[PDB]
Amino acid sequence: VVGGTEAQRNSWPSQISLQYRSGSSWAHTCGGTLIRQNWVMTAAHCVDRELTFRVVVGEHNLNQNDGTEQYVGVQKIVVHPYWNTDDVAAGYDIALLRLAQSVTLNSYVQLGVLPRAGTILANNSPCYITGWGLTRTNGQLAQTLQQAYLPTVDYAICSSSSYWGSTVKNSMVCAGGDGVRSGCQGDSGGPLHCLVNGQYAVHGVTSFVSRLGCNVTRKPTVFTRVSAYISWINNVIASN
Ligand code: NA
Repeated sequence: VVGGTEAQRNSWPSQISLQYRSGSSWAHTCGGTLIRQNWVMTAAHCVDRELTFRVVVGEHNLNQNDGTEQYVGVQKIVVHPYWNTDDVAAGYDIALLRLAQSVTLNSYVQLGVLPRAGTILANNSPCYITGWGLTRTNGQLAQTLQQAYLPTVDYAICSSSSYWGSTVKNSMVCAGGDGVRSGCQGDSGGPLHCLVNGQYAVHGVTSFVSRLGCNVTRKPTVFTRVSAYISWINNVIASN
């Protein structure tokens, strides 16, 4: 997250860190949202590589013991069957991860609330992106979980020629684009939390930023629209 602030430890208890095994270590690669005690929602592109993945729930500082983490292996990966890694602009950038164990819920570990199917936010709706991604274009991962205020940019604006044009689809949510605050590499797969009738819900799964940079004016961060995928999500969990 570029232009973020450090999240309070218990603000976003559904955020997870998706990590891969790297030598004798683990490396953060993406975010995710805990949606059942044994299921995480992330971006399909995050699991393109044939790596050993683990999820960390209750994570705050990637580099320090928080005293709240639970570490769990990924047992099964179900990518949207329409995802094409050579075509992120087509959409379908969503995957579900079945965890090897069910995690224990507490003020640091909670299920993310998903929107009702078909919900579309009004332009300029209040949302926060969260994650440990780069804090500058071509920078480094954050140590502590970051949040940035990124209001939505509706489809009609976001798909206009000076924004993303044809690249954005109605199956996506755009947010931000102010040239200061944005998602960045390593935030992919995590949540966009939007405040609706008093409750935050996870409306987005972070998908992409511009090839030119993370915080680029009129290139808002682009997210998979969760409310387009409720039936898919429910079908995968029920059949797995
Ligand atoms: Na930690």
